[PDB]
Amino acid sequence: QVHLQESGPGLVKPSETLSLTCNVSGTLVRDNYWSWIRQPLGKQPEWIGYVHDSGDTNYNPSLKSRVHLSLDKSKNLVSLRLTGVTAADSAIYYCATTKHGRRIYGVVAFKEWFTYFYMDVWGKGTSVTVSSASTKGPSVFPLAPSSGGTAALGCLVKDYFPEPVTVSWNSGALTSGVHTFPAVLQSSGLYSLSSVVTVPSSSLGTQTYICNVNHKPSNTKVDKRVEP
Amino acid sequence: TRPNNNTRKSIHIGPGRAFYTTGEIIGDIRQAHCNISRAKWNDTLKQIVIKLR
Amino acid sequence: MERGEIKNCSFNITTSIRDKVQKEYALFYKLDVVPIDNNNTSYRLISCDTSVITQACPKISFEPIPIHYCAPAGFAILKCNDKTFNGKGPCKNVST
Amino acid sequence: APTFVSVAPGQTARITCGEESLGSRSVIWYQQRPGQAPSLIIYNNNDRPSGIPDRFSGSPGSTFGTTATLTITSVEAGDEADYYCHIWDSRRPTNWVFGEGTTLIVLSQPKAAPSVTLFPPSSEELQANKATLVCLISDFYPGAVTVAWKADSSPVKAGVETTTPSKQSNNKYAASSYLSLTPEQWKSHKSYSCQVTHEGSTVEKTVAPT
Ligand SMILES: *[C@@H]1O[C@H](CO)[C@@H](O[C@@H]2O[C@H](CO)[C@@H](O[C@@H]3O[C@H](CO[C@H]4O[C@H](CO[C@H]5O[C@H](CO)[C@@H](O)[C@H](O)[C@@H]5O)[C@@H](O)[C@H](O[C@H]5O[C@H](CO)[C@@H](O)[C@H](O)[C@@H]5O[C@H]5O[C@H](CO)[C@@H](O)[C@H](O)[C@@H]5O)[C@@H]4O)[C@@H](O)[C@H](O[C@H]4O[C@H](CO)[C@@H](O)[C@H](O)[C@@H]4O[C@H]4O[C@H](CO)[C@@H](O)[C@H](O)[C@@H]4O[C@H]4O[C@H](CO)[C@@H](O)[C@H](O)[C@@H]4O)[C@@H]3O)[C@H](O)[C@H]2NC(C)=O)[C@H](O)[C@H]1NC(C)=O
Ligand SMILES: *[C@@H]1O[C@H](CO)[C@@H](O[C@@H]2O[C@H](CO)[C@@H](O[C@@H]3O[C@H](CO[C@H]4O[C@H](CO[C@H]5O[C@H](CO)[C@@H](O)[C@H](O)[C@@H]5O)[C@@H](O)[C@H](O[C@H]5O[C@H](CO)[C@@H](O)[C@H](O)[C@@H]5O)[C@@H]4O)[C@@H](O)[C@H](O[C@H]4O[C@H](CO)[C@@H](O)[C@H](O)[C@@H]4O[C@H]4O[C@H](CO)[C@@H](O)[C@H](O)[C@@H]4O[C@H]4O[C@H](CO)[C@@H](O)[C@H](O)[C@@H]4O)[C@@H]3O)[C@H](O)[C@H]2NC(C)=O)[C@H](O)[C@H]1NC(C)=O
Ligand SMILES: *[C@@H]1O[C@H](CO)[C@@H](O[C@@H]2O[C@H](CO)[C@@H](O[C@@H]3O[C@H](CO[C@H]4O[C@H](CO[C@H]5O[C@H](CO)[C@@H](O)[C@H](O)[C@@H]5O)[C@@H](O)[C@H](O)[C@@H]4O)[C@@H](O)[C@H](O[C@H]4O[C@H](CO)[C@@H](O)[C@H](O)[C@@H]4O[C@H]4O[C@H](CO)[C@@H](O)[C@H](O)[C@@H]4O)[C@@H]3O)[C@H](O)[C@H]2NC(C)=O)[C@H](O)[C@H]1NC(C)=O
Ligand SMILES: *[C@@H]1O[C@H](CO)[C@@H](O[C@@H]2O[C@H](CO)[C@@H](O[C@@H]3O[C@H](CO[C@H]4O[C@H](CO[C@H]5O[C@H](CO)[C@@H](O)[C@H](O)[C@@H]5O)[C@@H](O)[C@H](O[C@H]5O[C@H](CO)[C@@H](O)[C@H](O)[C@@H]5O[C@H]5O[C@H](CO)[C@@H](O)[C@H](O)[C@@H]5O)[C@@H]4O)[C@@H](O)[C@H](O)[C@@H]3O)[C@H](O)[C@H]2NC(C)=O)[C@H](O)[C@H]1NC(C)=O
Ligand SMILES: *[C@@H]1O[C@H](CO)[C@@H](O[C@@H]2O[C@H](CO)[C@@H](O[C@@H]3O[C@H](CO[C@H]4O[C@H](CO[C@H]5O[C@H](CO)[C@@H](O)[C@H](O)[C@@H]5O[C@H]5O[C@H](CO)[C@@H](O)[C@H](O)[C@@H]5O)[C@@H](O)[C@H](O[C@H]5O[C@H](CO)[C@@H](O)[C@H](O)[C@@H]5O)[C@@H]4O)[C@@H](O)[C@H](O)[C@@H]3O)[C@H](O)[C@H]2NC(C)=O)[C@H](O)[C@H]1NC(C)=O
Ligand SMILES: *[C@@H]1O[C@H](CO)[C@@H](O[C@@H]2O[C@H](CO)[C@@H](O[C@@H]3O[C@H](CO)[C@@H](O)[C@H](O[C@H]4O[C@H](CO)[C@@H](O)[C@H](O)[C@@H]4O)[C@@H]3O)[C@H](O)[C@H]2NC(C)=O)[C@H](O)[C@H]1NC(C)=O
Ligand SMILES: *[C@@H]1O[C@H](CO)[C@@H](O)[C@H](O)[C@H]1NC(C)=O
Repeated sequence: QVHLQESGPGLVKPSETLSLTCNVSGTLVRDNYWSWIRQPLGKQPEWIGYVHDSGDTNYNPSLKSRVHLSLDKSKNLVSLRLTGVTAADSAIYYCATTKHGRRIYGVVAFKEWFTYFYMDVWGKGTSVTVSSASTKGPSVFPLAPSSGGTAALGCLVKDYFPEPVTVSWNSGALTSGVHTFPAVLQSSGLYSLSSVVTVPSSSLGTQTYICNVNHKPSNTKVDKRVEP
Repeated sequence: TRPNNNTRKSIHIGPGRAFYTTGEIIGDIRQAHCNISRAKWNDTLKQIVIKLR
Repeated sequence: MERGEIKNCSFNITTSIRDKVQKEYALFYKLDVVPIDNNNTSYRLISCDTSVITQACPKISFEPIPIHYCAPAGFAILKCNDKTFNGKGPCKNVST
Repeated sequence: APTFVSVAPGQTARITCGEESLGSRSVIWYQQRPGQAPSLIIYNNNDRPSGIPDRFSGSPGSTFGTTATLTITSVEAGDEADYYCHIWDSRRPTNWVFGEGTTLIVLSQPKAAPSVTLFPPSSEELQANKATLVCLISDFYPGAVTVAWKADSSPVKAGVETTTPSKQSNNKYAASSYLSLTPEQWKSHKSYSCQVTHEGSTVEKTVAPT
């Protein structure tokens, strides 16, 4: 089995350097040609640059003056560093292996071929925000499930910056009926969302239910019991 | 061969005459060349040297 | 071979008629053309200033049609019907 | 390109992309399910990696004066996505930003009425002199809905912050809405109501203080 995942800070002021990382698992970091990609909400994906162990490392022409990439044999990751960030730089940044191919159209003897890249399997995505404002952790309150054999239940997360927030029900044990709804950006520049599950009326035996909340930009961890 | 698929373009300097040129190149841009078997060619060079000697 | 062998050039010419200086764009080969002074964006045709260039009509063809030199009357053309002839010297198998 | 072709199941979709060709190109394709990393689809022009069926096929990068056309044969539900191009032309230099997100949409969906679940301000929240009502609207088609709040047969003007319907992983949509109040306003009225529109059929939940 082969896969990977990336990490980030979430928020950054206009100045300073956006530093990222990307774990690897299943295959070696040397063997592959690596490529970082960013995509704003709605807009099209934007290739940033690629890299190989040898230091063979070229970037996107536009962002070339800012971006600085690298690897590591020990930690085995893909370390991006984007300096002098801007509001425009707010996007979700993906990590991905890259496979290369020859495309000979004329005669190989005197060039007449072009070399093209394609990225076979991506990461999950890491969110980035570039705002002046500073971070707030969420205020977490549980919902009221009750008022035959059918029922529903939830948990409210609110007033924070930035996105995203993670919510897992009862330490990830419970899964069915779980429907975490998208956030809403309150007028005072703060997001807020909720999670919701459907459990039947059979729930007298103290069914331990706890919505685990994680807002990494404020390192806050909040969990709460829902009981009628 | 000249591998390029060219397009004729008549620019009329006139009165009753025009100067034709390549309007564009339909496809890839490539180099002209000439292919010959190097076996045939150098085995031919063997024919030559013995009668040169 | 990427020094600029095919070149895309512009120039103003008067048409069939003297009432139109049409800025036209055309393609040239690096050999067929030659630059002037500092290498600006400016060139001139390879022998335009020093020669008279004539566009061979496309209707004609340069195909090498074989040809025989037929001799006139009271004359004769002889042949060396040998296999290996030196080029200069006496022949043996000769014919008219 | 703000473009989106609409097709029926068991029918063919022509989703084109990129500017017109110049030299021999090699155009890699991608698929983007809502909120998910873009899975790779095709390389160079028609071959595909593991997992992609023979329904998928593309324009052979060997003709000049032709856009990149991706054909999805006998389309189904899951095929719905945002499709992109990575165009590599012989004469035109490297494309670092992808093509247009041509949005393929199927035509034969069952219309679905939502599932509203109204919730009162929790006993815990009111301890901090703050009140918030929630109306979670789940799994409905298509994704467009007008939410309306009413405090005992009376329209609620402010404190209401409704979201935009973001697409679910399935063909359905899901959106949410919040009504901020003060505890005093909350326990004042005998009830608050969350009316929601299919759109077509209005439906409401109602919650009251205890
Ligand atoms: C003077 O001398 C010089 C020097 O000797 C000589 O120069 C040569 O010029 C020619 C052209 O003038 C030039 O030919 C090109 O060669 C390209 C490269 O071909 C070779 O590599 C490929 C790829 O290798 C990788 O993948 C292999 C697996 O396939 C793997 O084995 C390799 O190890 C490597 O990993 C390889 O596939 C080729 O093998 C095919 O071709 C051989 C002939 O060269 C043939 O003997 C083989 O059997 C094999 O044929 C199969 O495939 C063809 C289709 O390609 C089928 O028709 C057959 O029935 C077999 O199934 C070579 O080893 C090659 O990419 C070029 O062809 C593409 O590009 C042109 C324009 O660029 C297009 O017009 C073509 O139609 C073709 O496009 C297809 O392929 C590309 C990419 O593969 C796709 O993007 C296209 O969409 C299209 O694919 C679509 O159509 C096909 C059907 O056509 C379909 O199968 C696909 O699924 C898809 O639907 C072009 O052929 C050559 O490189 C150059 N140099 C040398 C050293 O030869 C001059 O010609 C001489 N001049 C004169 C006057 O004599
Ligand atoms: C040597 O150097 C010289 C010096 O430059 C070179 O000379 C040039 O030679 C070329 C041809 O050899 C001439 O052609 C021009 O082509 C363009 C093509 O436009 C394309 O690009 C537009 C903008 O692209 C944007 O996006 C791309 C990425 O996608 C990006 O890379 C780019 O930077 C830019 O950001 C596109 O909008 C356009 O697409 C449009 O049409 C699509 C459908 O085809 C549609 O899907 C799109 O959504 C979009 O709507 C296209 O891809 C032409 O723009 C140009 O002239 C057109 O525009 C001017 C106004 O600026 C107008 O007055 C002209 O009449 C002409 O408009 C008609 O013709 C177009 C096709 O030629 C057509 O696309 C138009 O819609 C319009 O159509 C009308 O007429 C047709 C009948 O023809 C009719 O059926 C329609 O109903 C309608 O009435 C030229 O065509 C250059 O002009 C020329 N330049 C100079 C300075 O001389 C020479 O090439 C060099 N030599 C070599 C060998 O390279
Ligand atoms: C003027 O031009 C000529 C032409 O280029 C130059 O001389 C040429 O030199 C070539 C070597 O550089 C030589 O090629 C060798 O040919 C030998 C025999 O050729 C025939 O057989 C092979 C194999 O076919 C076999 O199989 C079929 C069935 O499939 C049978 O039916 C056959 O009967 C055979 O049994 C064919 O490929 C040929 O086309 C001919 O049909 C081959 O033995 C030889 O292969 C390797 O072995 C040789 C030793 O036995 C060795 O000398 C040669 O270098 C080869 O070595 C291999 O291994 C090394 C190491 O791994 C590797 O680096 C090599 O690349 C190679 O893979 C060759 O195929 C030409 O035959 C020969 N031509 C002529 C006309 O003489 C000459 O130099 C040049 N002169 C000047 C001044 O420039
Ligand atoms: C046939 O084919 C031709 C080639 O393809 C086509 O040529 C085009 O012709 C048009 C006109 O029809 C040109 O447009 C004009 O450009 C004028 C530019 O003049 C500049 O150069 C003058 C002399 O050159 C000096 O400077 C250059 C700079 O590169 C040096 O290389 C030279 O060696 C030399 O030193 C110069 O006199 C002129 O004046 C400016 O500077 C002086 C000095 O400071 C000022 O006092 C003056 O006021 C000028 O400055 C101010 O005015 C200009 C006005 O335009 C402002 O820009 C400037 O910022 C400032 O405010 C200047 O340096 C320009 O003056 C004209 O107004 C026209 O715009 C095209 O440039 C030319 N090229 C192409 C490719 O088109 C031709 O069109 C074509 N015809 C047909 C039939 O189609
Ligand atoms: C328009 O375009 C034309 C043609 O392209 C230009 O024409 C030139 O016009 C200038 C006008 O001044 C003439 O310049 C003269 O140069 C004399 C010194 O030249 C010596 O150095 C040259 C440097 O080139 C080296 O570097 C480049 C990259 O930087 C390499 O590509 C190149 O190959 C050279 O690399 C070798 O040398 C370096 C050390 O310099 C090593 O480190 C490398 O490892 C390489 O070994 C060099 O090119 C010259 O070579 C010439 O002379 C030798 C004999 O010595 C000959 O054997 C060569 O074949 C070649 O002809 C030379 O060593 C200078 O003294 C003099 O005053 C004058 O300035 C130039 O000669 C013109 N060239 C031609 C071909 O006509 C024109 O400039 C241009 N105009 C514009 C506006 O763009
Ligand atoms: C001096 O030079 C002359 C001129 O080159 C030369 O005479 C030539 O002799 C050859 C034969 O040695 C002749 O070739 C014949 O041409 C006739 C038609 O002209 C053909 O019919 C012949 O074909 C025969 O062979 C075929 C092979 O299968 C058969 O299919 C066919 O049925 C025939 O049997 C043959 O090709 C040639 O025509 C003459 N040339 C002239 C001008 O007469 C002469 O031999 C040389 N002498 C010396 C001493 O060098
Ligand atoms: C990457 O995985 C290693 C475990 O192999 C872990 O120690 C490290 O913290 C991970 N990196 C991130 C950014 O989570």
